[PDB]
Amino acid sequence: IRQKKARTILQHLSEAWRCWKANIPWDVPGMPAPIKKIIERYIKSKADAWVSAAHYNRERIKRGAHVEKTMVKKNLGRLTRLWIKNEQERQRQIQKNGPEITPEEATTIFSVMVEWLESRSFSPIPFPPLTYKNDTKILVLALEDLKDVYASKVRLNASEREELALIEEAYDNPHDTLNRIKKYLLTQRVFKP
Amino acid sequence: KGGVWTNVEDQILKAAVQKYGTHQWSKVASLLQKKTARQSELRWNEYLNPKLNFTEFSKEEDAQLLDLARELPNQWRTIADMMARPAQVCV
Amino acid sequence: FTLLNRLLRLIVDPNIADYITAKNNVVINFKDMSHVNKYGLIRGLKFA
Amino acid sequence: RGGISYDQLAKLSYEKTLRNLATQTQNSSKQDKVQKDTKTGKITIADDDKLVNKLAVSLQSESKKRYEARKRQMQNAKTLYGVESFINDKNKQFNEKLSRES
Amino acid sequence: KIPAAVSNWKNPNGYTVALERRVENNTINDGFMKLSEALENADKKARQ
Amino acid sequence: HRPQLEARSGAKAAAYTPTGIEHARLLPGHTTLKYRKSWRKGTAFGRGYINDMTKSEYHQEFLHKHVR
Amino acid sequence: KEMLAEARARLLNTQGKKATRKIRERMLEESKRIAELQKRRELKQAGIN
Amino acid sequence: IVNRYEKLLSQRPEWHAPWKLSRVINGHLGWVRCVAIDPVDNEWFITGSNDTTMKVWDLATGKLKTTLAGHVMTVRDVAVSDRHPYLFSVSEDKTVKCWDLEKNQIIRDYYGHLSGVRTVSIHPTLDLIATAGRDSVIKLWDMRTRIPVITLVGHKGPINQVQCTPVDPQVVSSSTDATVRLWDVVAGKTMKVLTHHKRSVRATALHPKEFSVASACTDDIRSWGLAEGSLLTNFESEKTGIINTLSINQDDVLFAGGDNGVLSFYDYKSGHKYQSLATREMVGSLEGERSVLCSTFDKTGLRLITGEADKSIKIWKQDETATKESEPGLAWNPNLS
RNA sequence: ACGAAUCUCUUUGCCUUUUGGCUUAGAUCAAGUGUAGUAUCUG
RNA sequence: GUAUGUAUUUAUUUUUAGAUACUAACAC
Repeated sequence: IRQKKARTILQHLSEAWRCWKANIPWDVPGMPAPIKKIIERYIKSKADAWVSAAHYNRERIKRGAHVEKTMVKKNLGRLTRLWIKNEQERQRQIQKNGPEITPEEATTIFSVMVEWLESRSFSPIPFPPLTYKNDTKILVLALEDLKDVYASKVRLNASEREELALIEEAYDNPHDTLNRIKKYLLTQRVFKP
Repeated sequence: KGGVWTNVEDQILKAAVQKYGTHQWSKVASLLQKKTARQSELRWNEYLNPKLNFTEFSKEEDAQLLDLARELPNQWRTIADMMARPAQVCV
Repeated sequence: FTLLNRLLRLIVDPNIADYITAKNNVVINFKDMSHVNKYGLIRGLKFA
Repeated sequence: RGGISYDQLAKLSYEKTLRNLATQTQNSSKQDKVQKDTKTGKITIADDDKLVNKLAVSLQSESKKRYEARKRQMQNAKTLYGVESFINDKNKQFNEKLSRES
Repeated sequence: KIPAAVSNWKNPNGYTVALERRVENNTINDGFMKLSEALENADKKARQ
Repeated sequence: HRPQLEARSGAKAAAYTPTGIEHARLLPGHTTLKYRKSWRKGTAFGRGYINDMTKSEYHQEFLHKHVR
Repeated sequence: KEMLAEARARLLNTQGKKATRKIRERMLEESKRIAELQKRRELKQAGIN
Repeated sequence: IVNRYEKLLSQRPEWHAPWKLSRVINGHLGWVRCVAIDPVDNEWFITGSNDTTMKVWDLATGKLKTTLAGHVMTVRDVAVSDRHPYLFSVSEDKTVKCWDLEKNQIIRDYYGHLSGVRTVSIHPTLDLIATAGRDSVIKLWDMRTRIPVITLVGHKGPINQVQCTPVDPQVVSSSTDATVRLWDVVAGKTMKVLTHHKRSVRATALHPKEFSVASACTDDIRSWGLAEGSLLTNFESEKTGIINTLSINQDDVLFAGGDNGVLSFYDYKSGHKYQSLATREMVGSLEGERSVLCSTFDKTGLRLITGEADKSIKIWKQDETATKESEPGLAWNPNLS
């Protein structure tokens, strides 16, 4: 067989590349092993060339000599991909390996901090009981500081439109928004991406 | 204003993911009005996806759970991976 | 984070400490790429 | 179990046509050279007009039969599987290939 | 036999295909369990 | 209506008639060959080639720097 | 029911802007052929060829 | 036909010595596609790469002399000249670049391929070049004036490997249509065709003496007499596929590089395989990356140089102990074909 | 009784209209707005 | 303040109100 399996196998190539950019492992549920050897080979090759082009263009921009308008954008893209790959690598290796610090060093550290915080006779910061004197003020500050990002904008995006909208309601009912806020502080331990 | 999920919209989303794949969400919110990408993708990963585990909890599931929740102070993304479950189900 | 929770326990009530500690474990998304953040600090949080 | 190499298959088809031919001969029994020019090397072979027409009719007939049977598999093929959602015929057919891949 | 190739990214002809054509084992490390334990102990020692 | 499935045989170009345009890079150049012949104590503490691009050391140096 | 009907409409069509255009343009061309043919048949019915 | 099989049991061929691994040289960033050796002094290599460079390694110590950049894409082939101080490199960028070894700078560019050019061979006595690639034609370049003097239409697919010979057929070529053509250039048409290969003929080599060629394919490495164009011999090969390269020592040893990483050495006379090795991949490599892209022998023929897909060059030396104590290889059993 | 042929149906084999490229996922993301030409829904 | 594309054969070859609408180099 040729052409059917031609187009199919080359599609598998492209898909394996995309999955290599995305750091997704790319197993095909079934597929003859030797072909998988080959495609893994070529995609490793293309990967190395791609990375090396990213380094080279970056160190060409650091000197700042005739880089095209787009090459800056594209190079940025390749660098962010690479950086996230380094991150995920570090995290996985921490799972397999286990935490770096060691129990000894950790115990010493915690002891140090405790010794200090007694040396300074420090009181652990309480939780902000309602009827806190400054609650409404600290609200006003925080809400203003979020508001300012929007304020110096000629035109506003919908997500931005939402961000500015949520605060405005916020002004109307501080007491409720405090209830919700502190309720989140207690209940919610799982957050959005 | 932020909406909850009718079975209509939910179904349309499932058929959409079936056609367009996971990664094109902004095309999923094209079909589905009143909703955003982040909302779509968010729900598909959190709830709708069939690969997710919604099931009863064995006597071992609970033991392993309590074990982890004691071992790892609050981190419910990590633990969720350890249990292969959506997080807020685990919490 | 195992350490952070404890060193924040010293300074702050365990509620806020646990909160902050959990807030740093979140799925991070760029386009396709996504990964849980299992280890380091996220410097973009307002209280980072 | 299993596949068949393009040789064995070729042999089998040859045998099949031999049987068919032998049956034409028996039923025909029931109902009842080489010259090369000196000028050019062109060879000429005496032929019976019968059996040549019988040959053409055999080929045409078998082509008709094959075309028809495949056509019926066309018909049933699309009418059998209505389970999953499909936009067009070609989709349904592709997904039946995915059923073959299992 | 080469399987069919079905991608998350592109579906150019508009073929709609089953979710399962679209769509971990290892346990947590030993070292982390020890590290968490020491702190639970250290605080207890600290408390006294 | 996309990709190559083949390449163009030079054989075709071999049968065409020449145009005779004069290019810049075929102007004569290199026209001749060459032939060969107490304070210290009080403190709390203190008293290789992988083949791959991403997991090398230079790379983690690189991204460790340019990403700040 | 409206957005569901519309979803049902978009999910069933993969034609594309160029492809839809070439289908309909081919329809136009075939129509033109049919027209010229039946012209010639009518003029033939009057004897002019 | 048994008579032939008896006549295979009389000969008991040609003892040789085994090979082993002398030296490993890392230092390319990408794969190593091609290798050629200074035909006079044996002082160095020029090695292509998949990173576009070419790195001139010293043969003696393995140190790196210099780097020649200048191609924008991978370099499929490199060939150094005898009579001239020139180095012709050629790549996937559609271009055949000359190199003046004296000043180490590109002298000439030859132009006119439609697409990537995978082979250069330097005609021994004529001051010509022969280039070929996915064009599916062989271009005979006049070295001085950069004029593609002759074009050889022929193979129905890409052309992998090309060689040059002083007498008739002056160009031998091998293509993915699974043929090997023996060309007559003056008339500009095929003198002889050799069709016996079943799939793409991906490698050839000229015997430095006997005036014959060794052709390869997936599983079957044959030989061919030039002149008449007869078959000469076959070589015993079970599946070794894929054979990327061949090289012929002056002692009548025929090397065969595998894509499975196996190094299959043969006697050239017989067809017998006296040794098979397996390379070690590398520290962090993949089991897929173990293969042999190119190879050659020095002018002596007592060393072997193989570029591998693991980004390393390896230098294989012939054992001096050997003899009959325990050399003996697979020991000549001619199975039925 | 089995050998032989035609028609019909089921199972296996063969795949038949059964996803044809690269780049920074190639980039981006909604009430959007007034009026106007023309289609048509009801008493 | 649309590339671009198609066609442009004349001179005679032997036998009752409006709602939902689509769109508009037309008005921020």
